[PDB]
Amino acid sequence: MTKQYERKAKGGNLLSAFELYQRNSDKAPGLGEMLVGEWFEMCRDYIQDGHVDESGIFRPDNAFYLRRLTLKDFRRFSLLEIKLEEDLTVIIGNNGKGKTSILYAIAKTLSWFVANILKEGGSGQRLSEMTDIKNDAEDRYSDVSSTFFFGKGLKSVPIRLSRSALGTAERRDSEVKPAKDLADIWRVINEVNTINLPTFALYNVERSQPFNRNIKDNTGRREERFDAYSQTLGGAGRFDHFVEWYIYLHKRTVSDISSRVLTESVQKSIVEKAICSVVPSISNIWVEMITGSDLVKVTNDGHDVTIDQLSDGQRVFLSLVADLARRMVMLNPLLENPLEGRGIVLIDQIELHLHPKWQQEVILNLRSAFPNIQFIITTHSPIVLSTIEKRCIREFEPNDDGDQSFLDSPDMQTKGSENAQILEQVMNVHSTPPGIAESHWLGNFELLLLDNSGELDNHSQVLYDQIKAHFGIDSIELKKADSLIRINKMKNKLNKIRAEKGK
Amino acid sequence: MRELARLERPEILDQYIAGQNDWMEIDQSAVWPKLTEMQGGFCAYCECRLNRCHIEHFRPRGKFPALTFIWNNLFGSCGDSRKSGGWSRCGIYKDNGAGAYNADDLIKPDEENPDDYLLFLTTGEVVPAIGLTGRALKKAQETIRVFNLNGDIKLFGSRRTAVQAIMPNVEYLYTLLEEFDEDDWNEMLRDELEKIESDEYKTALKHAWTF
Amino acid sequence: PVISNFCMYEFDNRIHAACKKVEITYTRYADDLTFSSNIPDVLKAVPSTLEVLLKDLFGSALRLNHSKTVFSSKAHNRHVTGITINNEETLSLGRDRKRFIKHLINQYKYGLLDNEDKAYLIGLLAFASHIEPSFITRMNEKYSLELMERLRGQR
RNA sequence: UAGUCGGGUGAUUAGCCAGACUCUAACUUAUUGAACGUAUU
Ligand SMILES: Nc1ncnc2c1ncn2[C@@H]1O[C@H](COP(=O)(O)OP(=O)(O)O)[C@@H](O)[C@H]1O
Ligand SMILES: [Zn+2]
Repeated sequence: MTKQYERKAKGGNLLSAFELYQRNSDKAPGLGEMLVGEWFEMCRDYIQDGHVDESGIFRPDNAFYLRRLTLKDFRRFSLLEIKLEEDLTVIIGNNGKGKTSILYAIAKTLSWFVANILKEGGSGQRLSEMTDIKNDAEDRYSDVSSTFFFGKGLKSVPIRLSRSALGTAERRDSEVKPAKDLADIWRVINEVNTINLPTFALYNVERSQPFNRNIKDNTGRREERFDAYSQTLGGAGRFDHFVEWYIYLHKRTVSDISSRVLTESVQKSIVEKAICSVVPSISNIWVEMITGSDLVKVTNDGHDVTIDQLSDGQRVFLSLVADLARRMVMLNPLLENPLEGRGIVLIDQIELHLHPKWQQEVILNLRSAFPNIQFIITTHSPIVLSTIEKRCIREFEPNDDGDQSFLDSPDMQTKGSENAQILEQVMNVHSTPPGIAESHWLGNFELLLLDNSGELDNHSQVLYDQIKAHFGIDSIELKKADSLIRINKMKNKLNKIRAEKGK
Repeated sequence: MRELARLERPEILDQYIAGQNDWMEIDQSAVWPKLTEMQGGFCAYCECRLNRCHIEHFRPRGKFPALTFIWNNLFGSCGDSRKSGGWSRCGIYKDNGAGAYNADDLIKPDEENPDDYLLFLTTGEVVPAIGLTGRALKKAQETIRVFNLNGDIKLFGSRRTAVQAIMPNVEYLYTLLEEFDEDDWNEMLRDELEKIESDEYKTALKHAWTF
Repeated sequence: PVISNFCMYEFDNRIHAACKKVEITYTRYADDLTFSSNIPDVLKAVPSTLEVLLKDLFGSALRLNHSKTVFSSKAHNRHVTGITINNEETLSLGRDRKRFIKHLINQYKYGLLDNEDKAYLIGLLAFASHIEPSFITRMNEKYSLELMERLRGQR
């Protein structure tokens, strides 16, 4: 009844406060109001409250992130459970272990939030009945359960996506009501008074397709605020949409002369700063209107070049960063720094097309540009892991058949560690290839010097000459070989001075 | 491996009788103090510091139930099945991974000497000792294969970078034989040897320093 | 209620028998199975046992709610069917509900509590007296015995 | 460090003070029905 809702709402419950607001609103000239001024004000303050911490970053009072994911008979997992971190989660493993499956499930879950933010009662994406159910499952259905956190007033938002296999008489339903309720809160509060909206984005392998400026009549209006949710979880961020939006911003800025200052110029400057700060090679971006087709130009290593002359790796990362910055800017109009808005971003193979030099700073740049975004990322690289804390890593055992219950962190601290150590321990990969016969030569040497008595002979000298010819003088392998030679020549002069006196 | 010396059998082991009483009944907190003095908090098969550890039966209870409550068949091994199965090394690998092995083909660190059956190269790989022929070589190879001393990259890499971490120390100490007299260099060698007792891999480092 | 209690008599019997041997105590409030143990790393193997036993007994008709399987320890909030278990191994209503009751009593002290909320507080204090009797004594100390006597039962 | 527990103060669901805990790990729920507490009786 009314009084239970009032007791919960005054205690901090967001759902009860929104229920009270909607009810009291219903009576337009009756009990309640328009901003119920108690209930609508509490809901909007819940969504909008925050403070700037000591580092100058705005922090929302009630953060939004994904707490837990359960996968039941989904692809290769019989029953898997994940405990994603609030700020960054990195999933690693061999090929075909299910990282892309996890990101796909999370994106399918977030599509319901996006759809119900866009429309009342909108329908999000659903699990496939042809490929998502485990092939050898007995039940012939799959579940994807999730729990979301939106502050102390809304600690759990459970949503379950289910699908029965093709040609099964008994069908399984999806429990998507709480996500609809949270998105209804967001949308209704936004209608009455503009509020900052969360950003949900998925960047699959489906990105990195060629980019030509073929998008003129693209139907949709890129300035319209809710265009930031269009194809946002498809896998390939709409970089053509970003180009149109950027050209629109440039036109509005150059055609112009509450404080007589254009907010389009501020948005353009924020996006420019984000793009220049995150992408290493790109230094400045602008729009050229002479040569009278619109063109976007960037400064690559001091050379002004066009947007379609970028390499695969400076264009894919630029597309990701530009799309994310555009969506964050459009969805956070009330923030001083729109990139400090909240949301969930999924990046599959963050090291894609990137040199090892760029892998050393991609995570740090992404987290500095977007500090309140919950990043859930997969990677195949020890270099990216060396820049990431141990608690953020979820590893797959090298001998998993899908029947593992809970994914875990490695036992070795990866942040600040050498790449060889992370490769050997975390990634379970030999630092030196085992299939190359030249890799066992140092060990095969040692034995020869020990098979004898620490002393060089014909075959050991042949092997040492082979190591000299292959690796070279300055190579470390010859340094260790000659160190072993010198040492064993030394522990034998010692042995000599000892057995002589020991008789 | 390292030689292991025994002590008095714990007084709770004989209170239980094999066959009638199952192993999951016993209290491990009491059998452990006696498996820690002998091992110094290090694995009996790979000499890794025991952060995740469990009681290991050298002869499996499934094949040989008779040796279930016998202080001589008890051991301290790394890994833990109770803390999830992420261990392809040592006792867990012997019971689950390797398979098709004979217990008489594995060296027992309790009684048999591991120094004369195994050699730890400075490259991080353990090979059967030089001159081993017949049953000794077969036992060494079987032990290396079954306990996965060479195998899972975690153990091999950690042991390798542990041995090569002190290679400058070995070079620097041994390059000053002629500079120092016999007694001072001898005492320096002992000082170096007795401070690797607390180090993780007991015998890899020992093989790298000594003679 | 009794039909549902009887339909899980065999499930309760088997679960209790298999669960007391590993030193885990088991209860069920007719929809909500509770397990606890002082031995670490033994509860993680229980949900699989529950699933296989449910398949053995009820087939596919009855199943666990995998989204409602919660592990907890003294590092986190611990509550069983509405009662918070303290870190002092005692039953409690939780800090938040006990501060809510304190606020209600303070409102009644100054006559800011209407009839409906007064009845709600008398009901909640009866429930609190049932669950945590020491809270009644603490409120008697804080808000005087006379005020509590005027609010609560007099005869 | 978080997070959690909650003894006190507090016109009191907030703020603060003292103390304590940490299995990879709570998310507080549902009536009129059933049982429990309480009141009439
Ligand atoms: N329906 C299914 N049943 C069983 N196995 C599946 C099913 N769908 C996918 N898989 C398996 O799951 C893996 C999918 O790979 P993926 O999730 O993309 O992993 P990664 O991120 O490591 O490349 C493959 O090994 C595939 O064989
Ligand atoms: Zn070991």
